[PDB]
Amino acid sequence: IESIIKTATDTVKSEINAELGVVPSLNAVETGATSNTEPEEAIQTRTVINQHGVSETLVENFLSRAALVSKRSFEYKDHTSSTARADKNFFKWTINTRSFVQLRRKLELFTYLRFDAEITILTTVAVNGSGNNTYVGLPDLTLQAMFVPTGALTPEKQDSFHWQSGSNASVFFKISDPPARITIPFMCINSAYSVFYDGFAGFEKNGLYGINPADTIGNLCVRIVNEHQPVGFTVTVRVYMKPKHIKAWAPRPPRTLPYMSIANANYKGKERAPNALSAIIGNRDSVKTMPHNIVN
Amino acid sequence: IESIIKTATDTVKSEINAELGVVPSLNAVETGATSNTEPEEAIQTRTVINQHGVSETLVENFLSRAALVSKRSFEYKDHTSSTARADKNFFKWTINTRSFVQLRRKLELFTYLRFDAEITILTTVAVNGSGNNTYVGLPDLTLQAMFVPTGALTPEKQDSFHWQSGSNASVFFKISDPPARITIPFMCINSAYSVFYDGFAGFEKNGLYGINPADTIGNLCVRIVNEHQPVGFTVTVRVYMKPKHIKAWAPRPPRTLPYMSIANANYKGKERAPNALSAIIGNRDSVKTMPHNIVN
Amino acid sequence: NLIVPSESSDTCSLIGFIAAKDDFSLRLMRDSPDIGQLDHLHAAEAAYQ
Amino acid sequence: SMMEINNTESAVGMERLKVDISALTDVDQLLFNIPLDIQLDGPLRNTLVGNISRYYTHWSGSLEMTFMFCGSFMAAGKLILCYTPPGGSCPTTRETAML
Amino acid sequence: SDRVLQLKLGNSAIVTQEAANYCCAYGEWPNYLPDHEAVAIDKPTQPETATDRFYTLKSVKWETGSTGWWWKLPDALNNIGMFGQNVQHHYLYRSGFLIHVQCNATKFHQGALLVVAIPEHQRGAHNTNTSPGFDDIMKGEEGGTFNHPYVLDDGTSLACATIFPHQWINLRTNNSATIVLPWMNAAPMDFPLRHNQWTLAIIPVVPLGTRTTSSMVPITVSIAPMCCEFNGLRHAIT
Amino acid sequence: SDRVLQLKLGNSAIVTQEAANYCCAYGEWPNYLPDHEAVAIDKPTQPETATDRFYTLKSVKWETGSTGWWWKLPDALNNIGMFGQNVQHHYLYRSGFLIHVQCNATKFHQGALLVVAIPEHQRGAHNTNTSPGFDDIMKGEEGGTFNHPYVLDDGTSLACATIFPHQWINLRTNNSATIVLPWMNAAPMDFPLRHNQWTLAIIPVVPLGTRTTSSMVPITVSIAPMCCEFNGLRHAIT
Amino acid sequence: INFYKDSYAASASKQDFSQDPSKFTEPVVEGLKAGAPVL
Amino acid sequence: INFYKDSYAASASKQDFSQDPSKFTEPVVEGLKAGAPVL
Repeated sequence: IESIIKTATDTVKSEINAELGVVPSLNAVETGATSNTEPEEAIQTRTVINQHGVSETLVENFLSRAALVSKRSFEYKDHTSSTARADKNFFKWTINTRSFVQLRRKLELFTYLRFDAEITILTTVAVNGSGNNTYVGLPDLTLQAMFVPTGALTPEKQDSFHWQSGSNASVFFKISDPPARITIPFMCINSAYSVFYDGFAGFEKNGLYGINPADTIGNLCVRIVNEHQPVGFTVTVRVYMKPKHIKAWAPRPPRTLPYMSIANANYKGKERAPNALSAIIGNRDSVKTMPHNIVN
Repeated sequence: IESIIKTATDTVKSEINAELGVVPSLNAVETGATSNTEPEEAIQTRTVINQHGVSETLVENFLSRAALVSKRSFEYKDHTSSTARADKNFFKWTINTRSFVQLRRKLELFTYLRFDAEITILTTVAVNGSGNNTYVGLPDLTLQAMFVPTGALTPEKQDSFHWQSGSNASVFFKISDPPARITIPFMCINSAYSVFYDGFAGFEKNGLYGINPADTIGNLCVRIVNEHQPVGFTVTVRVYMKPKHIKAWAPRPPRTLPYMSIANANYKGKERAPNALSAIIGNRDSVKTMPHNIVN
Repeated sequence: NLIVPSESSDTCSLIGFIAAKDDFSLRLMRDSPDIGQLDHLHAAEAAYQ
Repeated sequence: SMMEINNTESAVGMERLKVDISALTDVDQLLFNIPLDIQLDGPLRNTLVGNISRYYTHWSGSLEMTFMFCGSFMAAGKLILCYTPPGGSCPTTRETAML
Repeated sequence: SDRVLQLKLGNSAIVTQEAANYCCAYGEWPNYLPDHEAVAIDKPTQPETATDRFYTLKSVKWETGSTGWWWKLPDALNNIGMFGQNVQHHYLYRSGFLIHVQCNATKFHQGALLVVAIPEHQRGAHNTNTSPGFDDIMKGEEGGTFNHPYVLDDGTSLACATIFPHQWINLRTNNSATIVLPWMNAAPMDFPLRHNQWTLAIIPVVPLGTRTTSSMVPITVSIAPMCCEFNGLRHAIT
Repeated sequence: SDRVLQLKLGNSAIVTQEAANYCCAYGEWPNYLPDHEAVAIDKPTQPETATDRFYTLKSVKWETGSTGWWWKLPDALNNIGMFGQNVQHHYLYRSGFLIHVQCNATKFHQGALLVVAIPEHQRGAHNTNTSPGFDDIMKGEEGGTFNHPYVLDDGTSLACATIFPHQWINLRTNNSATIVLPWMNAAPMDFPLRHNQWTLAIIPVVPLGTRTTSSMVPITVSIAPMCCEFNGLRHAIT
Repeated sequence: INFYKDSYAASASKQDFSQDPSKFTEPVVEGLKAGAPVL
Repeated sequence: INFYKDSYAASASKQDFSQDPSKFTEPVVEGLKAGAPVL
């Protein structure tokens, strides 16, 4: 039944029981219900007034933490002789929560999630080695982070006119300023994000499995506004996400085997236990062997 | 008896006393009580209205001061050819209050303590000598301080994935910003920290004596977020602790002999007085010798 | 003892489950040791292309 | 959630999630034991309570262990399950564990 | 309704799904010694859950030629746990008991055990004028076996043993028996090392039989002292 | 009036005709653990008179060069009588203490003993970085002696030891000291075999002296646990 | 402190202490009484 | 000024002026009156 729970439940003292027809310790697992055997019915207890709070396990508290979701390093320099695949003073990132495993596993503890997302961008800069074998100092550069909806037109170069950002939300920030922060609303076309999706997002048979683009927040396009300096630098941008105003539905078995890809739940497991395909828990000598037995 | 004391007690005027059976100046130390002889009963006094405040000796005021608890210097550079024991752009510190003696002695004036801990982190940087015999300037670096519970997984390298900090509290701060500050709650599994512990924290006989890990706040893992510069620097991080919301129980004899270790109360004493094992107070010629006698 | 007739299986299995009661509580959240990575996952780079 | 009591070599996959019991010809024999540390690796780690709790450092409260017998209808037997509070070695005889 | 039963005392609990009610000896329930019947004037110690809990004895094997088994109280419990320690440190003891006898078998097995609590079971020897010795009577936790269960080892009849508090474990019907014993003595308190108020006797009136594959069929006894109190504290003697 | 005192607990009684009041540590009295502070949920056992009684330790001899003696609680009592048995059979223990230290001499003798109960007396070693070992700390009923009573064996001062509950036995004034100790711990209950809440220290601040014919002058310690309760029953471990 | 015009900009909401474990622990149409046999 | 949601984040509390020195100075079961001999 629904009730407001702020502290752990109290224990009431209990006496001897010798009653026919009453077996609180016996249960029927086959029904799918969890055993209702209380400590008062299993042993003789005292009275305990429990003042232990339960607020730290609140779903909001459990998930509302800034977790690293993106890390991208790129060279800030003249990119005339750079390869096509290189990030020429700017990068684009399709936003996802599946690249860093701690937050991914925490989110995947649930089937459905609804939250707004606080986004924090932290920038660091270093002077390139083997480009100029000397140090002069770190410039205070200005960066532009533009939100572009998934599939929409992204900038093709650092000085592209697409950065004019007529309607796209853009944030300009300096390396010397505190990390930039913006709140993105819950943007799913459905009432909740689908953490897991058992289907195909296309009307033909060649669409991606387990991927619902309605659950992709969008694209983040980050550029250095400053034109290049005579010497080269390496700029690393870290994007952190913190869910807030969270609602969660249908908890799931936690991930055990290591993640393989950000696109699927494919599994291989470790070579040996723990967290191997044939053995999740580490082995002991026998079911009669106590691993950390106290011996005096 | 319990009473609210804000100022020192007043003195009342007194007259001559020649009463049989009344000896206020005589006491019995053997009972363990402190003498109750008032100045009014020992001499003839005047009336004095005492307005002297007592607030500066309040336990809260006595202990709620930012005291240095940790100081760690490490090189910020390319650590490819560095030794294993060296701090390669990051360090880990098991939090304790026993390394710097002023705060340690103040805390050890009590048997039990309960407080939240304000933590302030101050960073300084210098250009390495004998590495590059020149000065170019001081970079404005970003540092990450991650709280890791005692015994839990700590990062093994500067760019380790463990720094992603899915659930661990992490603070990012710049050298140019004011010193970072966070409040850690009273985290002991008991109702109070045990400043002294007369026991062993293990169920076998080889556990550490006098160490209760329930009284260890945790581990602080500090890294430079920036990748290394072409030249080397020396970065010094100082951690200061200030107890607050303090409750104190069972005051103790103050430490006299110099501390030897942060792990025990082992003592050796100075070679000679003062604060020597066989003589705490410095010597005088005789019990009839006045050390600083006024002679005119 | 475990006593079965000849027609039944002579070896029988037990399944053990564990749960916490409602007097149970947790404190001092920390990163789970049960998951970790030493490298970027597959297709993580493709999100930047 | 299911305990992995049979966390031994030669027990592969699903076989780790059940404990086999046979007819014995000596009385009061031990069948198995379970360590109760929900922080280290062990039979309780890959459970809902274990997995959620390992996201935290401090824990309090009572636990419940439920055992379902999956033999035939004709199978009969009596077992004894004992929790021993810490301080000494794990009991290896019934007359000690029943205390 | 009357087939399932849970007994919970102290930190111990037993469940049975094939019980047949349970017996309260002479319609009584154990209780502490009241002031109007007390003799010893020192304040007694009442350990409650430390001693009033189920202690399980070593199981014995039901065989084809088994004659029966017996245990004497409090002698069988005199060296077990906190009950044993309290007995060894105190001159005077008083308590009742809750006895639970367990024996299961298949639906193809047959057998009938009389589980009888005999008050003051003064044993006799066979074919001699010499009285039974201390070692013949005082067997401790292991207990003993009947030499001639037909005459209850005392020249009386097994057929008339039903006058005493008792149940039957009939394998086709039930797999456990439960008997509640109050304090039964001429004196309010007694020295626990020299006198035995009760004797639990398990006698196979109908022998164990089957034609399936044979298995070991043990009989297990769990005894919980009740309303334990002790007087006359001194050094342990055992 | 304040010179004679009778202490009666359980079956034990002590009389003194030369007491000097008696000390209640921090103005408190021992009590059972209340429900609003309890943690362990099992029903505790409260042996009352079986454990809350005076146990007398082995006397020690006051000599001219004596440095002092110490005992640790509950370690000194952990193998004595029903208190010891309850400690050995239970994971958790809780109690206070009533300490009575006895030392008499003639009116021609002089001497002064500080009898101080130190909470959490974490001992230190002398002239080494190695922490004291298990055997250095855990001495049982025999107890130990001070290596450097001037610094209380912990780098602090003996002169400031009066901040702790204490009495003095001054031979010209009194022949006994009495201290009442409540439960003193960060946790409501503790494992009695690994942590010691209290340390009784008897330190001869003024050495024994006389010019009459010398006689052995012993010091005797009697400790009565108070409001004993135990949790977590299991097999004895000791 | 929230001076923004959009409600989703607000800080987190850690005040929802309502629980219903029975939707996961006892999802049976016929409730199970304590002591009484389940079957 | 405390806009944080956790009470332990607040500044220090230097308002507790209650004292009871007798728990350290006179921990005797029988109180000692002024002037009257202790013994």
